[PDB]
Amino acid sequence: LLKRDPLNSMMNIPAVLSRFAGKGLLLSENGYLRWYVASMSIGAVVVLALLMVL
Amino acid sequence: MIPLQHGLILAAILFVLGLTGLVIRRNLLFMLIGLEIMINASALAFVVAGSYWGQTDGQVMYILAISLAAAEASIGLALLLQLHRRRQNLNIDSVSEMRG
Amino acid sequence: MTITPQNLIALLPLLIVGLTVVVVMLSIAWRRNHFLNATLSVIGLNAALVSLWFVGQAGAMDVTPLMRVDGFAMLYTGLVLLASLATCTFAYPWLEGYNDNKDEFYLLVLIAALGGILLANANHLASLFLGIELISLPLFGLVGYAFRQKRSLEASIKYTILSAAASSFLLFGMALVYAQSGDLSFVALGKNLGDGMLNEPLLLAGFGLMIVGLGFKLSLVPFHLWTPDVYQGAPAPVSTFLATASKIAIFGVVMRLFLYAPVGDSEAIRVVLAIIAFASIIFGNLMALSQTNIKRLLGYSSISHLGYLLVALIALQTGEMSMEAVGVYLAGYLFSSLGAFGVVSLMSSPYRGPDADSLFSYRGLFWHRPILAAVMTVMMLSLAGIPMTLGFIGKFYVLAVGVQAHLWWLVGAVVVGSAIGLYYYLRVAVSLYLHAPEQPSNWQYSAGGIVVLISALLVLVLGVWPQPLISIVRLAMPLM
Amino acid sequence: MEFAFYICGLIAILATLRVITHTNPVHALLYLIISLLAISGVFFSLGAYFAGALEIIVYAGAIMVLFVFVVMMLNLSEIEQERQWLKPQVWIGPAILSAIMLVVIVYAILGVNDQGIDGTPISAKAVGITLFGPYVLAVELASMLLLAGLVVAFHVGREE
Amino acid sequence: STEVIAHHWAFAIFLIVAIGLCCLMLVGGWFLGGRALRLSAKFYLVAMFFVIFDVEALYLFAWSTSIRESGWVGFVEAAIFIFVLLAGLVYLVRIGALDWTP
Ligand SMILES: CCCCCCCCCCCCCCCCCC(=O)OC[C@H](COP(=O)(O)OCCN)OC(=O)CCCCCCCCCCCCCCCCC
Ligand SMILES: CCCCCCCCCCCCCCCCCCCC
Ligand SMILES: CCCCCCCCCCCCCCCCCCCC
Repeated sequence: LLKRDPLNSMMNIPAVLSRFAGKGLLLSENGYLRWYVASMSIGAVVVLALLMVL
Repeated sequence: MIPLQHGLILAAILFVLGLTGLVIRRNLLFMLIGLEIMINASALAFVVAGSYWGQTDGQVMYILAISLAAAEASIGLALLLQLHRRRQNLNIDSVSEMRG
Repeated sequence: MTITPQNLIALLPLLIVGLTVVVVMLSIAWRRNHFLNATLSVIGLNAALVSLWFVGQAGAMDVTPLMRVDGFAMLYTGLVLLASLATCTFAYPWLEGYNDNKDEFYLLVLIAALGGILLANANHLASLFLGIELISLPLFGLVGYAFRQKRSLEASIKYTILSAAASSFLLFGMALVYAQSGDLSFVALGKNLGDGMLNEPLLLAGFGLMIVGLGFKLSLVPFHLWTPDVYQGAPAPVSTFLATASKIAIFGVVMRLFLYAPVGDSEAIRVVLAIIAFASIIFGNLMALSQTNIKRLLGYSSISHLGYLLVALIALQTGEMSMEAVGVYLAGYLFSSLGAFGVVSLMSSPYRGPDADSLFSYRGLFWHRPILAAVMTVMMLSLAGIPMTLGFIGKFYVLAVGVQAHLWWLVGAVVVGSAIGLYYYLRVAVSLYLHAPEQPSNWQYSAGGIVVLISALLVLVLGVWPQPLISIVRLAMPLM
Repeated sequence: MEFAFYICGLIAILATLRVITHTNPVHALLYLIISLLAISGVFFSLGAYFAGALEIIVYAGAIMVLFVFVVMMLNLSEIEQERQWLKPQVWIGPAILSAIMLVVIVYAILGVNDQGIDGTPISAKAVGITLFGPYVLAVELASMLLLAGLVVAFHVGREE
Repeated sequence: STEVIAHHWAFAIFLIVAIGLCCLMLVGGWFLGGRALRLSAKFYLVAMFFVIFDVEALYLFAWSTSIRESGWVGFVEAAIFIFVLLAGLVYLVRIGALDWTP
């Protein structure tokens, strides 16, 4: 049961999570200029709302 | 007896209208038009702020704003001319090759 | 106010770079000579760099209601001038293969360096705005200098549109800030507020819009999506300048703004900047995990390193060594990025036509370019924060500043992002030292090689012995 | 002076709304010129006489002239045959985002101290005094910025 | 004041009567009477040069109305501004940017 070294895989789980998160984040880099402007305006909305709340 | 709030509200309305025109339009010419609207709205906001405080600083910043606006309009229209010369269309979604 | 001759002495790099712009202009008007115009540009930049000594002997005080010249401004002017000189040195062999006019490149580099000096000496919202535009618009020209190439034109269009949008956002922010405070000087932003009413809604909104513009300019999340595309599409010396000098000057003027403005101590702005720094570090490291191309990898690297810088900036009001940390980190980041982008520029030079690919192919570089591979792997170890390198000294400074101010979320972010950076930087290094299936001769190419070699030597020497850099950064202390 | 300010602001808002929703580029530029004239009227109502004069002279007399020149150059072409921006699946999202940002900015505006803009006319003499006084380097480096834009636009906008 | 509001009303009446005159002229013209290529980039270049030098002209417009109040140092500053303007103009002439002929 232990010959696959389960603790090694459990500690390799963060590497898999980092790979999945990087692949998910790279979907934002689609290369569309209109999406870049939209993301800048979305970030402006988020920054303004966070400053208004706090 | 003209409120500063009303002038800033008008400038904000024009700014978000220019931003909406910049986002929703795929034509690069309308994107440049929207950019001109946003920078003119920011310059109007500076003029309103300078007129509220009775200072010439708002008009000085307006002058700097329109110097920037003229120069970026020139650069953006040259880029638009090159894009129309080498692509024969102004669809900004077509130029999306580098990604990821 | 009036301008004294001592004020003109304190404005010596500005006047020298502007006179160099005029002289290079008239030399191009006389006769298009690539070598003579490049020589005049580098002579003017070196003259400004050595006139920094006369600026230091002048003193530290207020040249304008707009500029304040202090040791901070001297250090940032020196970093900007060094980056511009390295950009010209890398640009000459790349422009040797350029078939259109080559002389406009150095004029644009000179105007961008002038904007960097403006941002270094800026003490006013007008100066901040004009310095940002004076940096960005020559960058509009330089990013699409090879506009016949499809990727360079695409990067120019993206950078121009997004930077005009960010300039409008920033300008609206200064408009709201001026409507609140009534003064455009840095020291008078939120000065009229009192009794714990520092979080004025209009002032916070204007500072938020300025944060949007500057966070575009600093490649901070979520205004970061332009960075790998513009870095990849631009020419490699342009990518060198855009990675080093623009980031350094804009972060220096942001440091001045948050140091001088009483509203820089606001809790809400601090939390917003902490969120931006956390997301910037994590996102910039995560997106560079699977990047085959070196330019996009360096763009995500720039995002993460600016996140570390932002972490150092958040503790500006808490620790007095935050300016020390920012200066040491920026010197290390400047030299590492100069080395990496100079290796890319030297292996991308001369410009092999607009219709051909500009792919790097760093695999097996040691077996035909051993010194370039050694410099490039030194820079990749330096950007990872590995000891014996100056990037480690900067990251140690960032960690010390975060620990002193109890920014534990940011400290954990730096550790996690450092591990992810270790992965992809070591991947680049071993790919350099692997084997490749398949795949100069002038003194300017050798000059670029010398520049990247002294950059690597500086990184190693100041990694094992950083105390001279610490002393020269401690000498760069501003007005209180 | 109040009535002129409000009617010019209303005309500018309506003209900008017609600009960002139109199809014909020349018509959009014409409503943009109308909006610039309206914002110049706003400037004149607030006592910023030099700013309104430059708004008609430079913004509505040079920059939009350049836009009109480029539009005539293009002879504008798969634009009116698409009309994609008026389909709601394209424009509802960004309109919602802009409305949210406008609401946040307006809420920040409404919480400020207002003594009212008196509209005292600020002449171009005072603007020229402060332009070559406290803002010397602004003028010089703005000349350099215009030079940078000139060089960049000449380098890009050629034909060879 | 009464004089300034009289001048404001005179200017308003001037504008309204001029607009009404030309509109009524066009209306009378319409009513009366029975019924029965790729341009060269030099246009963009000259318009762009006009825009840039018109902004520089606006800076000189602001300077010219307050020359006495600026003193000799204002003259030196504007001389530097005009020298940079003329260096840019010489640069444009010498590279054939302002030469319409080839
Ligand atoms: C994935 C890897 C990265 C992991 C994340 C990065 C590190 C996270 C560290 C979290 C620290 C949480 C601290 C919680 C309490 C903070 C507020 C407080 O009460 O602080 C106490 C004290 C300040 O109050 P003072 O009056 O100065 O008292 C002097 C104390 N002798 O505070 C002090 O004097 C200084 C307190 C310092 C506490 C230790 C910080 C570093 C500890 C080692 C690393 C974290 C633990 C090991 C790894 C965990 C799992 C990853
Ligand atoms: C830790 C700080 C940096 C230390 C130096 C890093 C390496 C720099 C380059 C030195 C020369 C490398 C030579 C490698 C030869 C590999 C041969 C492999 C044969 C299979
Ligand atoms: C072919 C590719 C086209 C890409 C077009 C991208 C358009 C982006 C539009 C974004 C709309 C956002 C709407 C609001 C979202 C919720 C509010 C912001 C987040 C809290």
